Amino acid sequence: SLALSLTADQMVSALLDAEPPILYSEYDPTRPSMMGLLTNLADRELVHMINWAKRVPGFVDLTSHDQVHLLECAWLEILMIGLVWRSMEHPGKLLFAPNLLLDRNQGGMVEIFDMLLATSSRFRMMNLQGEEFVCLKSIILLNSGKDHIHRVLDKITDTLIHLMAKAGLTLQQQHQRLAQLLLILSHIRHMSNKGMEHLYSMVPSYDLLLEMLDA
Amino acid sequence: LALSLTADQMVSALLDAEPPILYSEYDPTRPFSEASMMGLLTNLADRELVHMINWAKRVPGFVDLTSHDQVHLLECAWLEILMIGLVWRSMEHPGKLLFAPNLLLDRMVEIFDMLLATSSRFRMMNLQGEEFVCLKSIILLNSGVYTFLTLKSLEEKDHIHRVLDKITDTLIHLMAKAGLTLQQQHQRLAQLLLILSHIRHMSNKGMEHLYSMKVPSYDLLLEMLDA
Ligand SMILES: CN(C)CCOc1ccc(C2=C(c3ccc(O)cc3)[C@@H]3C[C@@H](S(=O)(=O)Oc4ccc(Br)cc4)[C@H]2O3)cc1
Ligand SMILES: CN(C)CCOc1ccc(C2=C(c3ccc(O)cc3)[C@@H]3C[C@@H](S(=O)(=O)Oc4ccc(Br)cc4)[C@H]2O3)cc1
Repeated sequence: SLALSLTADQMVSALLDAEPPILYSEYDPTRPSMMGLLTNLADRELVHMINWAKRVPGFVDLTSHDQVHLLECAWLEILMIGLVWRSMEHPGKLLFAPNLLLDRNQGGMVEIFDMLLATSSRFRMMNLQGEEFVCLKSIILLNSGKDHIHRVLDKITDTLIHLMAKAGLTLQQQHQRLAQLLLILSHIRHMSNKGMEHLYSMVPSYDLLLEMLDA
Repeated sequence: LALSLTADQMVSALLDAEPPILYSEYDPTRPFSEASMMGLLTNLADRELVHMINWAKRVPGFVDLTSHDQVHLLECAWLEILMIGLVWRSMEHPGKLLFAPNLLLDRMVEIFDMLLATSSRFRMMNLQGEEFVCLKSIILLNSGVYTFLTLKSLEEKDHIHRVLDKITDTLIHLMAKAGLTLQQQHQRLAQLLLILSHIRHMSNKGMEHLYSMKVPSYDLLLEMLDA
């Protein structure tokens, strides 16, 4: 409701404020296992994601059932785009955590690793902005999982275009960049799908996410 | 040169390059079994793949790439391309999937529903044929582009993004010609491209269940391109 009256600037500021912190993996630096560190990290990241999602404009207007469905579909995509975003300044490496920086040598699992690296390289080449990044995350949340959702998605599109226009991009450059960003989301969906496979080759259930949202 | 075309030239090229609608095996044993229907769909897809290569080679910019890169794009995109074609054919048939004119099926059920929802989505958006062929070309060029390598490889990936930008210009031009406002233009462009992520999802789920007891090799795709 109120999310549909939000301006582009208000949408950006809201998403920037809802942004989760960068968490550390739990290991002792005084000491001389990887999948355990990632699992522990992803579990703590999940808690912050639920609170982030609740602060995404229009999301709370949805029924509790629809909120869970979106999170169930998007959670791995959200984690992955976050990883890719914070790894953007580290070519050839993935920054899972500030104290957990890995290259493909240490790295299902190499296939996904390379796809993650390629996305990070793509973001860096496009000079993806933080304001654009938070918009993409919100898009992933709302799109991966109907009328209200699509109105909000149109708002985020307006927000992206407004950001580009403010940055001095021409009208042609605006829709081109918009297209480039949204097409990357297809690769992110692909990575998540491949990712789920290897997670069933050893995940928050519907009830788990419902209980977290209620809290 | 694909980058020299105009929006109208691009549309005309894509429309002319459209593959034919094929028929599945005539008069199969009905009712179907799980095996017999998969046999029909497999035979149909195999014959469709032939015309897809012919189509792909006529997509502006595609033949400019090395044969190796062309195969890689097809490897990543072929199922997506088959599925969006299916979704397009099924638009005027609510609740049904038109795999072929002689194979219209109503309500692997999960993928069926995802395909129905995508078809209804295209129907609700009033997707145009001109828009459709643009989206299909985008899939071909984009689905495998994020997995390239040298200076030559840098030029290859760079060339693809330019053609992709060109198709974006073409989609926008179609929308502006239709009379849509600039706001409606950016919004509709976004809606169409977000659907491509769903098509990716259905393709991945499709690949999964295909490996589940039920894919064209590099050598096959390469040979057909050379043929
Ligand atoms: C109860 N549940 C919530 C438990 C979930 O536990 C999990 C959940 C996710 C993960 C993984 C990753 C991940 C975790 C947090 C994050 O901020 C970014 C990425 C990356 C992607 C996937 S993958 O396993 O799907 O892909 C990769 C595999 C190996 C490597 Br190296 C890189 C990626 C795997 O590595 C690991 C354990
Ligand atoms: C290249 N060759 C070596 C191998 C090709 O073999 C294949 C290739 C494709 C297919 C399938 C489909 C398909 C075929 C042609 C087409 O124009 C559109 C879709 C649909 C989607 C998938 S699915 O089996 O993954 O999804 C569905 C399942 C059931 C139903 Br009903 C509908 C979809 C399956 O049914 C089956 C066998």
